[PDB]
Amino acid sequence: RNLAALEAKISEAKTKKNMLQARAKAAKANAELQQTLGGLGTSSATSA
Amino acid sequence: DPEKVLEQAVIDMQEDLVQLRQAVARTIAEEKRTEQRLNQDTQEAKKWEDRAKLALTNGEENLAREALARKKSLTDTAAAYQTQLAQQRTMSENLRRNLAALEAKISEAKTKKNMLQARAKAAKANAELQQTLGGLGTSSATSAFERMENKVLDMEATSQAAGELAGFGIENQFAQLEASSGVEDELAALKA
Repeated sequence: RNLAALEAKISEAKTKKNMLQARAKAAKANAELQQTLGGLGTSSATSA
Repeated sequence: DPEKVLEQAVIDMQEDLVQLRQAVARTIAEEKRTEQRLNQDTQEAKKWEDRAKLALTNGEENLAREALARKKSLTDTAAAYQTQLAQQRTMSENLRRNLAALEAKISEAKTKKNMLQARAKAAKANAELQQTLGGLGTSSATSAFERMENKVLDMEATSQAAGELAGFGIENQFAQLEASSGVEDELAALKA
């Protein structure tokens, strides 16, 4: 019974962390795309 | 270690049961030898009685009484060896009963300790399995999740910093884009 509970805890913890890491990486990638789409070189164009 | 001490006690008991086997075997030989002595003394007592019968047949009562005095000495010596033998018989049975009790005590003590050691080892093995099934790495997993949560809070703080900064003209440009989309819908209605 301890082994069955241990395997369940390991499996759930591993898969939950893996999908959380994947979604966190996707979320920060989208945030950097929106930030870089905002942060255009408008001051350099204005200086020209 | 108590397991090494009780194993040494069982080894010492193997030496003791060999010493008691020797003491029994010696006592068995002493009873058999004193039986042999009294048996041959009583056969010599018969020879001296027959020597007396020969003397009486010849009329020599002097030699007959002398031969009967050898008979008396031999039968009294055989009675002394029977008395000595009675002490050997009781000692032989005492050592026999002590050996039977000793072997029973050794056998029971050895097997009871062996099964107690086996059950104690199985019990502590199960206790360590239940302890290790409880004692999982949950603090290390939580520390990894806390590092990811700190990076999520950095993205929330970055989103708050962008949200306070990003007040721009572009919202009025989106109202002009929606007006231009309305002109394309009016051109579509004209085409229809």
